This record gives sequence, C-alpha cells and structure tokens, in this order.
Amino acid sequence: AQANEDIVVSKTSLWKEMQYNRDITIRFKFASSIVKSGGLGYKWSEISFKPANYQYTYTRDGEEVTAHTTCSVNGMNDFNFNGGSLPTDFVISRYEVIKENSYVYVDYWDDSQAFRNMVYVRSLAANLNSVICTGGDYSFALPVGQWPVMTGGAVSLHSAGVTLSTQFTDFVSLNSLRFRFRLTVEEPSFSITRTRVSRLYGLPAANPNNGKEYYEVAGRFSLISLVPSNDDYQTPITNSVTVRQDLERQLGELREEFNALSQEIAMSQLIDLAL
Amino acid sequence: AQANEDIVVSKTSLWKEMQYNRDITIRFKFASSIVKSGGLGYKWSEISFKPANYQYTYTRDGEEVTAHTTCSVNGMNDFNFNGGSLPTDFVISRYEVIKENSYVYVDYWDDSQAFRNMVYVRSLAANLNSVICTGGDYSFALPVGQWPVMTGGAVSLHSAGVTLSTQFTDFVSLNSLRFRFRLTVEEPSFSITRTRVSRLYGLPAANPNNGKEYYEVAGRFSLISLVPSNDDYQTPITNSVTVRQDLERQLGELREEFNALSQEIAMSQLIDLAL
Amino acid sequence: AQANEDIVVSKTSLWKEMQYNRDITIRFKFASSIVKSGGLGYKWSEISFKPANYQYTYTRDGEEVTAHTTCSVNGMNDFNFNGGSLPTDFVISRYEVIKENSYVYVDYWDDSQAFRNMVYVRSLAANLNSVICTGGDYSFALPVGQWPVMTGGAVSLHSAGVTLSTQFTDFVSLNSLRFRFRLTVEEPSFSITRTRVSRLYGLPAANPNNGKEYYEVAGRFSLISLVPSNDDYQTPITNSVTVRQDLERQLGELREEFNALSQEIAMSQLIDLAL
Repeated sequence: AQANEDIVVSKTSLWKEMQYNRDITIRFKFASSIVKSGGLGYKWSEISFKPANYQYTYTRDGEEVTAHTTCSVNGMNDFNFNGGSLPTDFVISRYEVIKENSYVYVDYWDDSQAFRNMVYVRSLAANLNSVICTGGDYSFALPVGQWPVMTGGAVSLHSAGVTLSTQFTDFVSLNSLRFRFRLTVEEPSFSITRTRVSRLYGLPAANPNNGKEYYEVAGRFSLISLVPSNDDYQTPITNSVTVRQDLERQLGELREEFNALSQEIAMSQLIDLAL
Repeated sequence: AQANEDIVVSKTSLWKEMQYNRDITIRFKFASSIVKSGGLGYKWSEISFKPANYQYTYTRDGEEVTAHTTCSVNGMNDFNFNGGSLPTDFVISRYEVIKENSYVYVDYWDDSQAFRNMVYVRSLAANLNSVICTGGDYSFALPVGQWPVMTGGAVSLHSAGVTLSTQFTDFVSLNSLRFRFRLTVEEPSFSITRTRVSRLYGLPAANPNNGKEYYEVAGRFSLISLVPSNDDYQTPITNSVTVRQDLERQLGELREEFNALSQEIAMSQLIDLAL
Repeated sequence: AQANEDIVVSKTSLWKEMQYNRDITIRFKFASSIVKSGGLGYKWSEISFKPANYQYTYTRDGEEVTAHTTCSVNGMNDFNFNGGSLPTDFVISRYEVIKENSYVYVDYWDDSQAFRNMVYVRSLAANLNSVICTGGDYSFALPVGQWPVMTGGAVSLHSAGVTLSTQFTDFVSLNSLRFRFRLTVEEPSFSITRTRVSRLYGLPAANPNNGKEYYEVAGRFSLISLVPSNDDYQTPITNSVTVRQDLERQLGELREEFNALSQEIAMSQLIDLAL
C-alpha cells in the first residue's frame, strides 16, 4: 500500500465513505504576548502565550502540498516574581510556564483531498514522533541599570490523542485535525540571570522558538470521512471577518482620549517652553 | 413515550433522519461591560452588555449531562444622564437598558446525542416557562464624595420563537439551539440613588445578575436532524482562534505609545525629586 | 426557461442536487481605519482598510429579498510621506492604496433558497459587469496650520473568478459566495492638497466611498448544491461570539492604567488652582 493511499469503504449515489492514510510534516511555532506596565519600565504586566498560525509549503513524493498549522497551549501554570514595591525594582506580575499538567494543541490542515470537504470523521488515529522544545533568551530591556535575561528551558513533547478542530483566522476557516501533545520536563532549566531565581523546570513564554523558524515533527494519520461522490464539490474556506466591532469602538474611543491627553501634555510642555 | 427519547424516522445507506425530544435546564447568565472615561472619575463612557458564556454540568434522570449556554441581548435602549459639562459632576454618557422593544437571545448546547452532528434541523419547537430577572446593586466608585449606587429594575422574560445558532469561542465552536425571549416591565423600577431620576421601568446593564451565579429556566425541545447512521462520526468542536490580528497590532502600538508617554511623565515627575 | 430557476438535476432518499441560477444586486461598501498618533496631532500612524459589512433589502421581480454583503481588500500597497522629523510637520507613517497587483473580495449572501443550506457547491460560475470606485475628500484635522485634504483617486473594478467563503460577524454566520475583482487604474489620480505629492494613481484608503451610501454592481450566478430533499431543514446562521477574551483583558488593563494616569495628571493640574 502507498504511503498516501485513498480508498473507498462504501459508496451510495451522492455520498461515499472515503478512507485516507497519509504522511504529514507538522511545522508549527509558538508565539508570545508581552505586555509591559507603565511608569518607568521596571514592571511587566503579562508574559503569556498567543495561538499562532503558520502556513508553509512542503514537498510530498513528487507533489507540492501547501499546509496551514496553528499552535496553542492549555493548562499552563502562572508564576510571578516581585522583588519590591518601589518603581525601581524589576517585577513581573504574571508569566506563563509549561509542565506535565499542561498540554500543547496543534491544529493541522493541507490542500490535499483529505481536507477538501471534511466535516465528518471516524476511525481516527495517528502515529507521531516526539520532539524537544527548547526556550530561548529574552533580554528584559530595563530603562536603566542591569539587563536580566530569561534564558533556558527545555521540555519534550510526546504524542497523545487526536481529535478534530476548526482553525479560525481573518483569511481562511479550516476544518482541521487536532493533534495533542503532553510534556515531560527535560534537564535544561530556565533561569532569570542577575536575579534570585534558577533551577526550575519548564519552558518560558517569552522566546519559546529559540530563534527558530518553526518546530518540525513528522507524522501519519488515518481516517474515514464523508465526501460527495462527485469529485467537484467545494466547502467554503476563505473568510471576511468583522467580529468585535464593540472592541474596535472601545479602542477608537481610547485612542481619541489618549490623543487628547498627549495633546494636553505636549501643550503644557510647549507653554512651559515658550518664554 | 419517554422524556428523553431517540427515534429514527427514516434511514438511508449512510445518513438517517432521527427525532430528538428532550428536557433541558437552561442555566444562563448575563455579563456587563463598564468603561470609565479618564480625567478625574466622575465621567463614564459606556455601560453595556457583552455576550456571556457559562458552561456547567447538571443531572438528568440518572445521567450527568454537561451543558454550555451563552446569553446576549439585542435592541436595547441607550439612555444617558448628564448633570453638567464640568469635571466634577456625575455623568454617564450612555448606558443600556432592556425593555419590551428589545429581545434576549440564549444559545444552548449539551453533550448528548441531539447535538453531536447537528447541522440540519426541522420541526423545531420548544415549550419554555417564563421567569423574572432583577437588577443588581452597582456602587459607582467615585474618586471623592458620596457613592451613587444603581439599584433596582425587574423584567419578566417571556418565551418566544426558537431557532438555531452557533456559539463560537476561543476554545470551542458549537452548533447550538437559540431560544428567543421577549420582555415585559414589572413593578420594581431601577434608579440611581442621590440623583433626580426614578420610577422608570427596565433592567439596568450595570449588574443584571443580582449577584446570582446564574438564572435558571426549564424547558423542552423537539426536533428532527440529519445524522450519519454510523454513530461514530464527530463534527469539529474545538478551535484555535487568531481573529482580529490587525486589532492585536493596533493594541500593541497603543501600548507602546502609552508606555512611552508614561515614561516621559514619570521622568518629568522624577527630575523634580532630586534636591 | 427562467431568470431565477431552481432545477433538480438529481435526487435520492434524503439528499438531492439542485441547480440554482439567479440574478443579484451586489451593493457593497468600503471602510477605512484612520489611526492618529499621539503628540500634537501632525503625525498619523496608519490609514488602513477594514472588512466592511453592509446589509440591505432589495426588490426582485415581485419578490422582496434581504441581502448581506461584506467587502474586503488584499494585496494593498503601503505608501508613506514624511515632511520632517519635527512634531510640527504633517507626516503620514502609512496609508494604504489599491492598484493592479491587488484584488478586491466581495462576499455576498441572500435569504433565498440557494443559500439556506449551501455547504457544498460545484459548477460555480458568474457573469459580472464592471463599475467605477472613486475616492472622496478626507480633510486632516490639523490643530493649527493649513488643512491638507486627501482627494481624488479612481479605479475600475473588473470581474474575476468566483469561489465560496464564510462571512463571520458578531451576529450572523453566512456560507456566502465570494466574487473577486481585479483592478485597472483610471485617469483621476489621488492627491493630498497643499503638499508635494500629486499625479500618482490608485485609490485612497481615507474616503473610498466618495460620500456614497454604497457601490452597486449587478450580477448573475449559477451553481449546483447538495440540499436535503425535505425543503424544511435550516442551517445555523445567528451567533453569539466571545472571541479574544485575552484581548479584552489586555484592553481592560490598559484602560485601568490609562485612567490612573489621567487621574494623576488631572490632580497635578488641579492642585495649582488653589489661591
């Protein structure tokens, strides 16, 4: 049997149960959200994860296959480090770490025949190989003084159950395959340099990629889906999203008031610099 | 005939028409969005509603059924109250109130068989019982002076038409059932203490829940859906959302601007503290 | 024959293949996002496009049909204009323009039968006529100085391929038809007045509607869709979205910090009015 088979286990007039058994190259990537509190610059608000899309195009056995992957994390632990109540001590209100109790979700999609009209799926199963995700080096750019660097962190992702999901984005909506990963803490630990914290396992949520373009893991998946017998039917993929108009309005009002305040401030500095 | 039946009104080679007639306990909940303008703290920008999720797990007749509800409002009336044009007068540029002209929407979903692959439905109907919803007690936190409190408001929710809908979220996407509700004013009227306004009907948007963990209304729904005869197919439920990336970018630019302005202000405040 | 046909090209127990061929009135609309940087008010951070919803109701040949149209743009170029490094020169960090290399997407939907349970489509085609899109006059509200006005700009929208799409919103979710448009620059150019920029082509992202209520283009489409033979099945349309809760949380922290800073500024300014 080919590595990229496609078989029919039942076929009525309009519908047909098509089996698919195919190899895949999941190339995903974390993405971090860094919110820094105001004042001088010595207090950071959040260092968390954001679901991250990554579209690529790889080579199958004489075919070019475009893909779309989306990495997310669930059940992460919220740590924090506060060394003083004054505006000049380095503090991080809340930063996220990954351990055993957390999980790493990866939605995957391709331009192949398996994902063209997939809305129903049974007999789902996959053979995935394990990889090692290592964190990088994030230099907290303080206004003045020293520059602590959050450096280190290694954690091994192991295959787990598989499910379905939907990758929503501002361009495409994809009925996609959801691969789960569990975590086993590894030897390289992450530590904030020039600080009283070190030798704690996990992965940091500042620079997980470690300056990499992606994390690669190869796999195979096997399912049975409902596809119309005619191989010309198409399910809507693209999107045109206008969600959270109330949020857009809130942001517009905030920008208006912020421009008014900055105007008032620079006017106070202009009158105080017009002698 | 049972209360939670499951019938097969037809069956083809792959698909099947199934009828589902089931009892439900809609435990829903509102959620308010408050926005406080800058300046001193006597001026409020908006007090509105937001679509509010609530997931839970209730006992059926010997089954534990996990449920998921999402409330929302439409056609609400935007009242205002301005005591003057000064920084020190209490003013609320806009706050939302629920009345007869408006409608309340409640999306409902469960982990039962009626919802697993529900994409098509007909003969939809439900017999819901009416309830009462009373407003809360929201104490406007003013910087200095007395503390006005929005207190009162009671409206009875009457059952109306039933339809389908979709509960999108950052975790799950659900093909759900949409109960509609109309409103009738009641005797308890809402009013702001220490203010020249009172004896006006409706339900405030500051605290509708009245501190209740949820509002509860029982119901029953009967319908007929198209499901695959093989009860192993699964429709995609989970999500990994990255919608409004342009909005994320705008928020990042606004954070950068506000951090730079706060750093400027803090430096200008600290230069005067070196004597 | 008919202009609004509905044919049955095949039929089985529960499903069927229907062919719909209908005339339509695509009344779409552009929308701009004008972000103004802080400071004094001479510096503009960005002027971009945003996907624009517009819903209406128009008269077919004795039928009154409700419709919904969502415009978007893709591949738009980013131009910039800096007059100096000072706070007092009129600078536009970025404004978006449309040209040949770019494309305009229009997702279209009606309440007619062709869209009631459309999830699968084949033999999709369309005949569209060309229209003209022209820019208005966006006067930049400079606090002091002259008044630059971005004016002009005209482009011819020529039809292109048709596909499927999904219009998502905070209210409705529509499995819609995606008409694509390619562009050819016209003679009327866009120019900012009292400024050293003119005789450059494209469409300004400032006021693309030209003060109009919509841009109307007639059309006709033909397709072949899979529908339940029982013409009573309904697919979920309405929504209740709670997406980007983390973004809402970041915006709320931003608002709290901004209110605290504004309170500090206002107390600092009020303490100097006690004589």
